[PDB]
Amino acid sequence: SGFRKMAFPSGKVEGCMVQVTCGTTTLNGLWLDDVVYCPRHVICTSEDMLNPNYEDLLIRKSNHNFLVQAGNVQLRVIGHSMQNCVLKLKVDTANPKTPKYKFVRIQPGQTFSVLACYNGSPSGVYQCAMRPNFTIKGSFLGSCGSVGFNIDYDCVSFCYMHHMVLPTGVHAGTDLEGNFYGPFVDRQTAQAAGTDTTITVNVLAWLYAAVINGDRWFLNRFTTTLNDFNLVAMKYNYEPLTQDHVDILGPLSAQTGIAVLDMCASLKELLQNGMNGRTILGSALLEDEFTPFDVVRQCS
Amino acid sequence: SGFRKMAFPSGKVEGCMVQVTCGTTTLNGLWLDDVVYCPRHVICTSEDMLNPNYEDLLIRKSNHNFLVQAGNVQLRVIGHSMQNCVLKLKVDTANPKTPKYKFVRIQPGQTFSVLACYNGSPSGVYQCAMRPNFTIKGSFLGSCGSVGFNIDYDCVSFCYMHHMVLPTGVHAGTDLEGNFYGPFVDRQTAQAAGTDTTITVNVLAWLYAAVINGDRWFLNRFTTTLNDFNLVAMKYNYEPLTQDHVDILGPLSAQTGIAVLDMCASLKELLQNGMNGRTILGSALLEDEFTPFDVVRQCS
Repeated sequence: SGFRKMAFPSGKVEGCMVQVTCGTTTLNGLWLDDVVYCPRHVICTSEDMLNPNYEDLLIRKSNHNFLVQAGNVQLRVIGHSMQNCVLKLKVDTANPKTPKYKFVRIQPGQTFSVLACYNGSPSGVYQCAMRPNFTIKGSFLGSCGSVGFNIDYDCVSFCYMHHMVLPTGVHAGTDLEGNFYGPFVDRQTAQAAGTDTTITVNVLAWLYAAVINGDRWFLNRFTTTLNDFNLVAMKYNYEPLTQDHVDILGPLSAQTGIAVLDMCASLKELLQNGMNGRTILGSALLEDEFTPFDVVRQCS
Repeated sequence: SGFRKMAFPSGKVEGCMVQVTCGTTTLNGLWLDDVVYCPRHVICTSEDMLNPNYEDLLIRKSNHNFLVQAGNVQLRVIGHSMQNCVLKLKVDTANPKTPKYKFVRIQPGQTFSVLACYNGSPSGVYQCAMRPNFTIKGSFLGSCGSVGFNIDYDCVSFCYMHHMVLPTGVHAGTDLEGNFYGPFVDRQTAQAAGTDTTITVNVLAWLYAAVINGDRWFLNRFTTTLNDFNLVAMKYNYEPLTQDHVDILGPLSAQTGIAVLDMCASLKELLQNGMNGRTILGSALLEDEFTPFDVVRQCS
């Protein structure tokens, strides 16, 4: 019963969050095995950030310039190297709380949980989605280095590490191999994120979640084709719906008895008519940060 | 930057969730020290639930009738007693992952994090609020026994344990001492929850959060009195605002430079006029599940 935005249990990730200080800058790091991962811009001064040469800046840095703290333990750095935009600090102690993990690079429209931290200490956890323009709308104050993750069986799939807030207020980051999501760079300049679109397959999954929970007023009598729907969808800044998206929604269609293209026709009428002051699952707008897998996971 | 509904890190609570089975019924339990806490209706059959006599039903139960599982460990029950509506199962092993904890009974309008579990295994975590009518709108499927909690410094304050879904779809539970929140009983009958109201002090805190994050269009030029505001508030099913509520909002007023009664005047106009198709922090309705402490915690 009920449907809320749910984050994964954060226990396995809390045991990996450490503090990393370089000069006056203090941000968060991820301590897996004997390596601490953190954004490489921790080595930059505020003046360096305008046009940094990270290769030259890192060469000037010494191992003792990085102060790593794990709760009350001071971790000695015995080596440091640069992995794209992620600084890797080799430490003399392996994390005894290291979970089974992997590094994944997710797709636009996929969701994950963020363990927001400050000074290496966990503050809270929340669920968000990678926007189609590779930004994320989160809660980031000293929050740099906080990671995004999913949990599959007993394995923690790390997929995101926060790096910066754009002047537009949106957030940008990298995967755990240091590659930025989107066209962004770790440099203090004006950076334009692309036109953001609505994750169509996520809206349809959220509409199925409403039907599963008894909220059905928006269902109509029609069907449509993928092509006819996408013509209406492109006018309202919705991502085009693919046959892969229809196949992904299959299980929800089976549980509800509502064909995917039938639900697409209901969404098509919702876009052209609006809600007329009505709500769906307690929301007055269409929610697009629940993937079809998220709905299946919570409803099962 | 940004403002999302955030839950506490769930690590300390995950190490306490166990499975409790009695007959065909399997729900969740809380393993603190050498005691496992779970709803007492686990001992009821579906026919017993219509009109249960828990004292007589518990007397017929034996220690070996309770199957407690902690991951892969079978916990032997060496004793059982009834604490109001909470069954306390004394086990032969103390939980080595027992955190520093306390049992608190919260007030209507306060928030907490729920670690939703199924068969003693954590599924997800989310933030919710105790409605003024002592119900909660959550995500509960086998979810009975999942607990709500806050974190203060290093201490886990357990405040809620889920017991049942009302036929109205709302959820009801108890504190960790077994006392129900509200007029509800652990008995399968039609139970009316009171008329629910909007947590006024939470809306005002959420409006301050919008001002802190640059969303200011709703601010007007007026002020009001507590009495004049409450006359308008009672017409729209908002809880009356007290002087204690005004004192609680003090810090947010100091950070924003907007007096509490000035913000009350802005909310008064929002209730009478609506939003006129506008959004506040990305929402088309007024959010009331952020306490003033929640806003202070996330924004600081």
